[PDB]
Amino acid sequence: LDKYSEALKDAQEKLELAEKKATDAEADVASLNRRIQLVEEELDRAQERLATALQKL
Amino acid sequence: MQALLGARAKESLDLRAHLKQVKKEDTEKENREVGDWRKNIDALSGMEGRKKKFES
Repeated sequence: LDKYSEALKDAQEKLELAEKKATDAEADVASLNRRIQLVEEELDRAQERLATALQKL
Repeated sequence: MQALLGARAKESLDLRAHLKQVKKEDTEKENREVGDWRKNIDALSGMEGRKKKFES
């Protein structure tokens, strides 16, 4: 029991840490997707503004 | 004959380009000093575990 309880506190702690890693990694998948979309949007806008600048050119 | 028309055109272009140069001088003098910031996002990436604060 102590071995299963301990193996569990460790599987569970490793899990909280892996889940945290996933949570934080996911927080970053999301922060990266926000930056990617902000930058892709600025890029598409740079390209819209470029197409416009080129049209205005 | 054409001295008066020449002088009139000269004064017109002189005043116009004068205003123009009053603009472009300090335009070019300060044209890089007007930059901006990067605005990067942390994305919660630089943490390898749970935060030390109460929020986590």
